[PDB]
Amino acid sequence: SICAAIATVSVAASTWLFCRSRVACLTPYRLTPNARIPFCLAVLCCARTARA
Amino acid sequence: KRQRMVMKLESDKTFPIMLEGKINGYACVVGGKLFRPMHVEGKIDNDVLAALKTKKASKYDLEYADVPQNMRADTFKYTHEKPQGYYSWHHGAVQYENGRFTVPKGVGAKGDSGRPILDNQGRVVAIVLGGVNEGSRTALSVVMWNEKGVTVKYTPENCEQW
Amino acid sequence: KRQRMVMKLESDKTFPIMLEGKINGYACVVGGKLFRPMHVEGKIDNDVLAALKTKKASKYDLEYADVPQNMRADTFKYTHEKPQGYYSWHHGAVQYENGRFTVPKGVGAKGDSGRPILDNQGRVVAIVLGGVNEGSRTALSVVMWNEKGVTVKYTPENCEQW
Amino acid sequence: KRQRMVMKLESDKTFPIMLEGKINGYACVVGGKLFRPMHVEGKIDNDVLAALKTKKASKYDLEYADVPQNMRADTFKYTHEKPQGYYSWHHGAVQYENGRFTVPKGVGAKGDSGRPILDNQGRVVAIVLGGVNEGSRTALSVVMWNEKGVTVKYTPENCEQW
Amino acid sequence: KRQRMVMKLESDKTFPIMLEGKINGYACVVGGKLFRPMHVEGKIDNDVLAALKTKKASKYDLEYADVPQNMRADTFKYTHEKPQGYYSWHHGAVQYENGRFTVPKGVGAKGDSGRPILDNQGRVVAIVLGGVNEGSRTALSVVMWNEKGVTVKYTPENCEQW
Repeated sequence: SICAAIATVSVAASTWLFCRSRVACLTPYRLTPNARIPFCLAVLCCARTARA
Repeated sequence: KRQRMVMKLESDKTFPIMLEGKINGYACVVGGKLFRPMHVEGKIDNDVLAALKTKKASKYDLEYADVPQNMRADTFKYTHEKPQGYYSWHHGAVQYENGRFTVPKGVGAKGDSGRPILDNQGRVVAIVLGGVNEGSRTALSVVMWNEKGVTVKYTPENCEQW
Repeated sequence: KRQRMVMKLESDKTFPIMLEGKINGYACVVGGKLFRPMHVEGKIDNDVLAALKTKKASKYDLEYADVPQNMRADTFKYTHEKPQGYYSWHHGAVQYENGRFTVPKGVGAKGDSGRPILDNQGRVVAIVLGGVNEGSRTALSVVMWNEKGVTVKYTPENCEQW
Repeated sequence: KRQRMVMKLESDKTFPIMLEGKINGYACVVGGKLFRPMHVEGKIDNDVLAALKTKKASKYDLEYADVPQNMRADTFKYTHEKPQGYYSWHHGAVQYENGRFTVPKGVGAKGDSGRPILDNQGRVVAIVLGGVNEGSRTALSVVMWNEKGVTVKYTPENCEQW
Repeated sequence: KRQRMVMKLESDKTFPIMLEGKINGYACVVGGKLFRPMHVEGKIDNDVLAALKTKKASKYDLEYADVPQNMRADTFKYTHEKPQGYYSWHHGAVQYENGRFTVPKGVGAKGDSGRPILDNQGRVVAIVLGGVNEGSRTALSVVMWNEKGVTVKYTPENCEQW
């Protein structure tokens, strides 16, 4: 149970870090008036990024 | 010039953010998608635009939403050419120097958030979000975008939400 | 200018696509070989040109065929120099900006597919295939070719076959 | 005189109580602290003043709150010298006799609660909270304060909340 | 004529349905009792009339309430004589033919619900609740009452709530 709790805490911390990284990545992925941001996704490749 | 700037801002669909009959800010459509300062509460003065669901961006205290293409027909034109000099906006001129925008004191106050900054060609170069008292002038906290598409927010130390 | 553009389009052998007595589109000869929009049905208004067998290209919804050299004598002149500005075509002017061609609303409709876009020198820079309502203007779906010979088709989202 | 009274009431920071776009009453700042009739619902027409937390006083159906000293700079001036005669307020004159304030019929109605009563020097002598039909005139229910600082509320029998 | 119709509608106590400062419809008093379209939300622009409790009638999407006799003094006069021809209402004339009311296109829109239809004598013959685009004209969905007292609602197929 101790090992399971430690693993759960690790998973939660990893999820929180991933969410914060996604927020930080979406920070340049805001409107940034062009209505077109292929290149930020192509460079950072944080997640669900450039099709090409 | 200021007359032409106001005429261009009015002809282009721009709508203040009304709350209980009070103008608490402004929002505009640039590049075919609506943007709104997150710190300003209320709804856009356009029922059709109000129907659009916005997404939040805490880092810059700004929101964005998709605008229908038919309404994307006539929006603000953005440019990345931002040389030093003077630009025009709703409350007159703005001085650009050292990468920062500054206006004379007494220009700008709470409720002016959302007013864009236009060049001599009427193209948007920055969006005014706030400001801070700077003696004989005041320095505005603005966001500008380079030719590489990087969003950069310039915020003076202890800047007030104007 | 529009008068000269129409005179050049008429003097150069161009023929609408007739079907049951109705003009459903247009086809022209550029670079000495005939092209035809695949979505438009019917036969070219030229018995000699109709004798030419066409090949299909589903990806761009366009067809092409070989034209006899003696008839290659006088065809459209293509150029790759496509700077921003305004160009001319059958139904007036066209604005080129951000790599896209746009014309004022009410210009262009079903049956205009195939009309080329001419520069100040009368050289073809693009071919109009369709369009989509864009408020005060409309954006045309066109194909253009760079100096490297790459075929690029610009198609607005949910563009209608015009 | 009424013109000067309205000018003094407007120059001094006074704000109606807005609820759903309807004026349901009025509130003012006298002696450097805000007062509001408890029976009137809504918020003061001033975001800065609305930030102040009020305390309740059921006995008089009135509320009060502390105003910042910088905003205490310019408030109503109260006086205890209340001789018999006539005074002025927003809707004209008021007759003071036998310790009671009376105005001609047809003057005052639901939504006028909070209007102060001014003397010839522009000093507040009473606050109007309600009234009751009195034939050719109407008698207002008001609160007044003596030189000893005693709060006295004069309420006609079966007075209506106006 | 339209001037006299507007004067009669204004002199008779009629009040729009205000919600957040926006006119979303209209309500009137006919035969000494108030009626209101159920689909329109908000409160009547009359505090005294707003005090009246309404009853719902889902079948016709209409509400009704009792009006005090003293206020029943001056209400709309209804008549059952509805011959074919033309009548008058707030936005001009209305054509009555085949038992249906029709008006020219561009007349009437969302927010006009509740406007009565008057005859040459100023008597109410129908109440406008909605409409539907009918090409060069538009057909209004109305309710009318025969000399036997039967409530009949005429609703075009796929009629829109106007």
